[PDB]
Amino acid sequence: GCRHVAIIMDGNGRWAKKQGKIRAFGHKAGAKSVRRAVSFAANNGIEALTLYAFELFVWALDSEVKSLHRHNVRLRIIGDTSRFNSRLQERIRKSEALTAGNTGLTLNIAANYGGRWDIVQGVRQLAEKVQQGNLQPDQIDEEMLNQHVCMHELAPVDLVIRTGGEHRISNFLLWQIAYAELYFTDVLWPDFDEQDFEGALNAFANR
Amino acid sequence: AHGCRHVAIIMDGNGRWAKKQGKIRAFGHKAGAKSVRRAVSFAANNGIEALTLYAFLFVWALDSEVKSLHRHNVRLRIIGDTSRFNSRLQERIRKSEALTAGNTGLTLNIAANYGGRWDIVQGVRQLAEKVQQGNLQPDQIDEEMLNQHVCMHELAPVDLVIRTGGEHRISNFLLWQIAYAELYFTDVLWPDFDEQDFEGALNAFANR
Ligand SMILES: CCCCCCCCOc1ccc(C(=O)/C=C(\O)C(=O)O)cc1
Ligand SMILES: CCCCCCCCOc1ccc(C(=O)/C=C(\O)C(=O)O)cc1
Repeated sequence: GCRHVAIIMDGNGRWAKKQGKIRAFGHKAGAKSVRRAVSFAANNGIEALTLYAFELFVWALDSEVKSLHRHNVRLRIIGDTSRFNSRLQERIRKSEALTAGNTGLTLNIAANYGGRWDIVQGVRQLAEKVQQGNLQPDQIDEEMLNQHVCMHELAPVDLVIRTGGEHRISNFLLWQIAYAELYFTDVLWPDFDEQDFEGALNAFANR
Repeated sequence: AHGCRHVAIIMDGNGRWAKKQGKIRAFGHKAGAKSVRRAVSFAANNGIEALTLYAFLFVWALDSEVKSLHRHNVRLRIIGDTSRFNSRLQERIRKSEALTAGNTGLTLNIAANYGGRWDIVQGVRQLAEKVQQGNLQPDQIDEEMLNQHVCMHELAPVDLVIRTGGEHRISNFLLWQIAYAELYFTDVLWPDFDEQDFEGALNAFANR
């Protein structure tokens, strides 16, 4: 019954250091874990999967987009990409446009995202409307702010997973997690595998 | 030493506690009120600056505790949407706030008809009002600004959120305010949650 899973993918640095290796090695094992979690969600009928890594990261996704598209995956980047270079912004817009019509798993990749930023960008929009005389203070309600925060078109976030041992949201989704199950595991992101993902889905199923 | 200035607690488990012992709901609420007094005293004696309680006619007959709070030098505040509350419910709240506002010990915030989303929304409305008066430009609105308009912005940031009763969600409780907070869930039911359980959450925040 779990429709939308968000993951705070923490522990790449600590994993690398445990393996006696440099940071980049953790990243490469992190990316393999990303692919495994994406495959697992698409195989198990999850509607939306939202991943928060806790420009270089987005660039690496770029070469995977053709393969996501074949898999009927809809890709979106959420977060403030407005100071990214224009070449990268255009590559992001093209990948989103390429997959926007896909009807399988929606994969949201947070890039320079903050939950408070997300709320503020939606408040800014309402503020522009009030100034234009197009809305009244008294008309702003939860429903309306909801319509201006990221992911408002998707199933509500049902489950948030944080790997890596910390017990904090760290300014990932805030508005969107009002009623979500929160599942924290000490497993580090590169080790987080199908069995760990299923274990989290069980916690939800028990709720 | 523990390092929390501000602890918030989702106090769940009262109903389950009373059921476990074949008692009706009201006996749980009552054990739960005893557990509130205990948590309040414990916070006041362990140098916490602020304790924010979300209970998950509660507020009413609770007037009857305001004199006792005042005698413990606790500053009382109600957060939440009380604007559609009964005549004078609103007045007795205001006088309770006024009476204790000079207190210098623990600040105790009691959520009454509170939701985290509503909290953000009221702050957004204060901001929209100022835009409409021509006082505020949309592009001056940043996080620091909205932060100044949500409940409790003048108190230390929330360091730690405790939720008793075994569920692992926020259930709409502080959403903006808990962006950086430690989250601590215990299966202990609210009426059983005692000083050593509170110590255990604080020491967990200190170690983590
Ligand atoms: C740190 C960057 C991580 C980038 C990983 C992006 C997620 C890609 O996940 C995938 C998941 C599945 C597949 C996959 O199924 C590809 C195919 O089925 C195919 O090419 O025919 C390919 C990629
Ligand atoms: C009805 C909802 C919960 C009721 C408690 C509201 C807050 C009261 O906090 C208190 C904290 C400490 C004390 C206190 O010292 C009480 C006593 O010595 C006593 O009741 O005999 C009393 C109240």
